[PDB]
Amino acid sequence: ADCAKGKIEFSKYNEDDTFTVKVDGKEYWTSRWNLQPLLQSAQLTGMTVTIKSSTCESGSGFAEVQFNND
Amino acid sequence: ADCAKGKIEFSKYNEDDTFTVKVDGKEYWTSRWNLQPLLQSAQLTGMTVTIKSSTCESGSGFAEVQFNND
Amino acid sequence: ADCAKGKIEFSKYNEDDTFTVKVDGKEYWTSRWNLQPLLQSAQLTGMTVTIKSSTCESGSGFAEVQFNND
Amino acid sequence: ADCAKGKIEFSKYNEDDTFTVKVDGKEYWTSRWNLQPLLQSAQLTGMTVTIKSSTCESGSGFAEVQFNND
Amino acid sequence: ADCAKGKIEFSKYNEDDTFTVKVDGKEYWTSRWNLQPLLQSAQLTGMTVTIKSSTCEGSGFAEVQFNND
Amino acid sequence: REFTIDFSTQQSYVSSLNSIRTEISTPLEHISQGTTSVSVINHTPPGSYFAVDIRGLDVYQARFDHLRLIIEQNNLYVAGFVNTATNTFYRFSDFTHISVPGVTTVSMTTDSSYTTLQRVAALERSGMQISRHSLVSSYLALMEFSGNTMTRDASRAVLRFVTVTAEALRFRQIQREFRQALSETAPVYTMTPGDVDLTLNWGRISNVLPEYRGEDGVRVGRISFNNISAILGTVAVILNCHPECQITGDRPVIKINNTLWESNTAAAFLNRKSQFLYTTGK
Amino acid sequence: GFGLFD
Repeated sequence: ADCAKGKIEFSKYNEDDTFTVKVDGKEYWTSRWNLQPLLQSAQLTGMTVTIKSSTCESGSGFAEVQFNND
Repeated sequence: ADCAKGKIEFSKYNEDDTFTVKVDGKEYWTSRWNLQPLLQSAQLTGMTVTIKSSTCESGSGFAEVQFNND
Repeated sequence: ADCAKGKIEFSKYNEDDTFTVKVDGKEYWTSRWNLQPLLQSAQLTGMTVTIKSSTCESGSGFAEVQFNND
Repeated sequence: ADCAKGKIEFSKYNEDDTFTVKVDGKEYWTSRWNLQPLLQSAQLTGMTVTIKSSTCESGSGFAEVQFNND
Repeated sequence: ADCAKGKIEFSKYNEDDTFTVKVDGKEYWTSRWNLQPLLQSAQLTGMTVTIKSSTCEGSGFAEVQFNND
Repeated sequence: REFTIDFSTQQSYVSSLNSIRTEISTPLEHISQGTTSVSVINHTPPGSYFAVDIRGLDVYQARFDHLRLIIEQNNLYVAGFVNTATNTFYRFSDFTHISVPGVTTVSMTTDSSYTTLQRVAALERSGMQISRHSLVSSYLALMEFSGNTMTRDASRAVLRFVTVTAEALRFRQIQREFRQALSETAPVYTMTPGDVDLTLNWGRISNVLPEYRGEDGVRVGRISFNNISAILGTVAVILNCHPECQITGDRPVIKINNTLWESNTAAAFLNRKSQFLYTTGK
Repeated sequence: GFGLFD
């Protein structure tokens, strides 16, 4: 279920208005653009994050994320 | 009577502009995306969120929220 | 013609896309969206705020707000 | 060369949303909206601001506002 | 092959909607404005950031990596 | 001045470390939990540095005890290392201003920057294993090794030695979580990501601490404190403010909702601008 | 007798 969980420390924004996140050695990409402020806030704020998807294939994209204090 | 109040422990994002929050163990989802960024302020600042509602049954669109502290 | 001065410890987003702010024990309402990304910041920073408007009578809306660090 | 290199005090945001900032006793009016949070973040953290112009009297043209980390 | 890497030790902006950073000895500028909160928040906490452009040899940049190290 | 660190036993190492802080740092009344209390480095003249001999690594008998570390007091940064057997001194390239007269100073190409050390080590700062035999091997390599740069083996040597010295003094977790490594079992220490994050944010944590007034909820960058015990055990030494501390932010600490928020942490994500205009369409 | 703190 949960594709991955933990901390975020690396991610790339591409020329095509897409953003990819590095977690657990598995890059999750998405064209969604309204979550970048949330992602940067969580990354710099020490906010644990985890991404869940029905299909979490190798490098599966990220569109269903949730937070965690610890 | 008040039914949902507490510190957010689970916030979930859906591609259909519906964002869900777990307060008092009750899941309430709001479709109006305008409030999606604002909750982030209470998300990290520990501002406990309390939601007004006519009845305590959950799963309904929530837009009447208050932020306080313990 | 300042209507109110001081600090705000809670603010409402009424369901008709109206945002109301509590200052020195009184509520003033508006509908200017640009305030949410900024006024909420004052809520978490002790940022002194004052209100000027044509009519300060109870329940009157607010359009001009001056922010002072003090 | 630098019209005013000092901490920004505040700005007036009238009903027309005119951003009449004033720093170091000099009042300069601008009509941009995306700089509101950038400048409020500088204000709340004590961040200094430098403004340049050929004519540095209040109410004159402006072409360079910046923040100096050093 | 990096256009620039480090911190925003000093930056500049212009009313023509272009923002730039004085890094690696050059005033690397860009005309876009969809990423303004990202780098400004990054420098606010001093967390490291690197930026690439069309080429990393006076142009605009649109791709940024940010790390907390 | 002259000092010595003993790795022979838990009590010896802990006592030496406490001696170092007591003779270096002054306890803080605002944070003063009886005997245990965090301390602030006492102001020192520029260019000063103390000297510590490495001892207790070889507990079986007196041997492998010809290494000294010279470290400034201004910002608690490793300055240089002296081989007493060869009576020679090596200085970090970035520490050229810091020199030790009376010994054969020798320039070292490598600098003291954390990034350079991690790169030469080519290993993430979290996860290294430090053991007595590995420590002895690194010691012997450095003693026999010399020149103008530290090799990859010298890279492990230097990273392991700096890890057990800088954060060990700065933070109370390493000494607490490294004493067992001296035990009979002697478990091999592993550098956890949380300790890494605490080390990286030493400067801002130290800038935040002075205004602490027994608060409970502290929030500075990736670091958060929810209990007094965690605050006590996180950091034991902080930088000096008089005016190097004030570089970014007029005040770094905000006491709101019985919580101490770092100014940078709040201001970073508090910059949302007009963003709904995109969703309005063409 | 260093307790859990040490």
